[PDB]
Amino acid sequence: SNDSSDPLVVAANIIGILHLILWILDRLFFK
Amino acid sequence: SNDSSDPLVVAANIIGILHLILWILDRLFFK
Amino acid sequence: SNDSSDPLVVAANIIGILHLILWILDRLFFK
Amino acid sequence: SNDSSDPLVVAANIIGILHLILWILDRLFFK
Ligand SMILES: Brc1ccc(C[NH2+][C@]23C[C@H]4C[C@H](C[C@H](C4)C2)C3)s1
Repeated sequence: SNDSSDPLVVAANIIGILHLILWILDRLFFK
Repeated sequence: SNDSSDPLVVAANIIGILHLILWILDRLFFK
Repeated sequence: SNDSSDPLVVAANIIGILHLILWILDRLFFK
Repeated sequence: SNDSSDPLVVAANIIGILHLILWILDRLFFK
């Protein structure tokens, strides 16, 4: 209902960090 | 025509998830 | 000078795709 | 206090490039 800020923008940011957590661990575990 | 929200922002978010789907599968298939 | 849209948002989107091009090729060349 | 632009958007952009720096080096060091 709030057009001030769509959840897509916020979700995109959250996903970015989330991926880093998984990607970061993958690097540590495997090269 | 609508300057309220550019497609670039929306597309960027979609791409993020899209990449995760491919990247996620790659990890499962190969380390 | 234009506060309508910052270049950071546009650049971020461009970078996303750009990375995919390099990342995509890397997968094809190496698993 | 400034609703003109949230730090999440700016941070997201910074993270994108930051990840590339680490990801780019990883590729150079290891395939
Ligand atoms: Br327009 C816009 C607003 C916020 C955006 C963040 N998008 C990305 C897309 C992919 C590259 C980087 C980091 C992750 C994944 C999020 C930027 S793009």
